[PDB]
Amino acid sequence: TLADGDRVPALVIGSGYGGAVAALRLTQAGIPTQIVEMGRSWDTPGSDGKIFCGMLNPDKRSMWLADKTDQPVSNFMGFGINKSIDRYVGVLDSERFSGIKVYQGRGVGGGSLVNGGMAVTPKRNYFEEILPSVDSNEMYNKYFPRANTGLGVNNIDQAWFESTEWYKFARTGRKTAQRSGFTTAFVPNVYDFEYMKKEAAGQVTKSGLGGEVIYGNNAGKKSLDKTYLAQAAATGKLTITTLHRVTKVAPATGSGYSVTMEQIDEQGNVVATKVVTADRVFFAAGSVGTSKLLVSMKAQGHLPNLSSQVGEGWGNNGNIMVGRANHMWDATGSKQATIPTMGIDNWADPTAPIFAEIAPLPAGLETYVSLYLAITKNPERARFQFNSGTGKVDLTWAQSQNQKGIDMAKKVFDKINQKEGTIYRTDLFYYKTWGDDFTYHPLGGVLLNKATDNFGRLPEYPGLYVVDGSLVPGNVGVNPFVTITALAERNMDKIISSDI
Ligand SMILES: Cc1cc2nc3c(=O)[nH]c(=O)nc-3n(C[C@H](O)[C@H](O)[C@H](O)COP(=O)(O)OP(=O)(O)OC[C@H]3O[C@@H](n4cnc5c(N)ncnc54)[C@H](O)[C@@H]3O)c2cc1C
Repeated sequence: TLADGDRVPALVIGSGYGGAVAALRLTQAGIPTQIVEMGRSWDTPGSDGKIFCGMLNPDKRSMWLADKTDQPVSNFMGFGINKSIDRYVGVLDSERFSGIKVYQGRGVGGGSLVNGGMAVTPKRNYFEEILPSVDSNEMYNKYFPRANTGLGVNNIDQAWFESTEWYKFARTGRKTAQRSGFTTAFVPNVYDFEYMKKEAAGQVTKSGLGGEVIYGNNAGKKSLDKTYLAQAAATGKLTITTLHRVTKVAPATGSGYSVTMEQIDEQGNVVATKVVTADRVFFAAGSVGTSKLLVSMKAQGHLPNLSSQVGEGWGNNGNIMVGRANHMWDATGSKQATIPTMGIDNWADPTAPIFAEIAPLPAGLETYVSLYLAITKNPERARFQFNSGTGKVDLTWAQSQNQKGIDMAKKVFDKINQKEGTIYRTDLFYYKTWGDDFTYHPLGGVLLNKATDNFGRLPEYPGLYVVDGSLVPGNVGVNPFVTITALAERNMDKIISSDI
């Protein structure tokens, strides 16, 4: 664990997708690497003997330093309860800005701990439009495959999918989508589907078939600590320091960068502060975490020479959640896997460009609800800005900016409602139909080739690199983590061969 006064060759801030890629490639190149993570390592059993808590009866392990459990669905037939808990270094951070809540994973593995495991490669044509500076041949011939393979991506057995009661909700969602002319697609995942069959057979401990996902999975889900980070640790050159929040990065005297961090206990109390010197720093604190850091450092005069583009172009991957009421003959089932495997792909339609996951609502009883999380091609963006008064970084995103996304989603769902003669639910979230006040997919803030060079370097400060979701221009049209991993793979390849 890092100590005040230490000097290290390479320091990776954060341990999500970008961080895990940076750590693996650096250590394989033989460079001793330190990861600093603000959350805890999730490899120690809790009170009940399990590492993570489930969603039906969550405890303090659920939330990052909060007083109530939380998720988008709110108090709906027993699901999504807001129970009082003690402040603890739990796994899911519902980080509130003025116009949006940004859900983020905290701990060794970052968002991989809490996400739905959906591993989607973006459409080449859209990729080529939004990231024109990137050689797409390299991406599709090499980096995307490298990412999918490293992540442990696999596909569900389609025959098993058709027969199992656990995916009845997905079959119902497929049926009504197709009746209205919409294309559906299976979605690859890092959840071990062979393990899932055994869960269904009652031969192994249930996780995905046991009400677990958003506060972690005790089995089945291949989070980064089981893949990239395990491989990085196998080199013998990785050190992970947990419960340390990086608060400041500034040029050190002579060379390198002073990195200030707050050590916290498991209740979130700062117990000590340390400053270490690093020759190279890799920002992988996430779209929000890295943007807040760099926007603060620039505003407070620590890295005053950073680009004017730092803080610009944040987006929410057009996230909109909605639920529809099925008629009684279209039940969705009392047994629902927590891992989505199917989506509605309408991205090609210029008038309603959305890719919607058919999401489970694993309440354990028949609700007749079809739930969807839509990625819409919402052009709206926002920026982070340092608030002098408060000393905090604000996000200028306004909830009204989700209106364009709702209009796009509505074009698809209104058509299905018209065909099926159904209405939307208005009770899943305060009498609101559209879940438009949160995102699971923060993207941007430090755009590739705008705030950084074409490989994620901050050119004004040699030795500083950005390798995470802050690089992505606000929207990729699909679940983001594969893109973040593949971009990180591309960047590390170049940086290691060119700079190191
Ligand atoms: C509920 C939910 C469901 C999702 N489902 C999917 C899905 O199925 N598929 C998909 O593609 N995407 C999904 N996502 C999004 C995906 O998880 C993120 O896009 C991804 O994890 C971002 O990768 P990253 O490396 O940019 O950062 P993160 O994975 O967010 O990692 C950032 C890490 O840095 C740490 N950190 C932050 N600030 C500091 C600091 N100052 N000091 C030190 N450490 C710090 C954080 O604790 C965290 O561990 C989902 C997200 C959520 C919240």
